[PDB]
Parts: sequence; structure tokens; C-alpha cells
Amino acid sequence: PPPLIPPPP
Amino acid sequence: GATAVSEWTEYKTADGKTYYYNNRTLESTWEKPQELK
Repeated sequence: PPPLIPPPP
Repeated sequence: GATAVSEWTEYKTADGKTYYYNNRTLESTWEKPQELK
């Protein structure tokens, strides 16, 4: 199952 | 020598996005990284 990405600042 | 920043795999999300999974230090990236050109 894929991870969600964290957003860049 | 120096430990280059790289190690970029392919992680496909359900929306059909080609995102990268940093194996460098265990990180995620949506599109192309800095050194990955």
C-alpha cells in the first residue's frame, strides 16, 4: 500500500 | 567519497501520480527532486 506524501513548506 | 543525495524509486498513488520515495534518508517527494533532474 502506498504512503501519502507530506506537503512541502 | 561523499554520500550523494539520490535513491529515488517509483511510488504510484491512486490518483495516477508518479511520486518518488526517497530511500536516501527515508523521505517522500511528489515530483522531481533537486539532484534528480
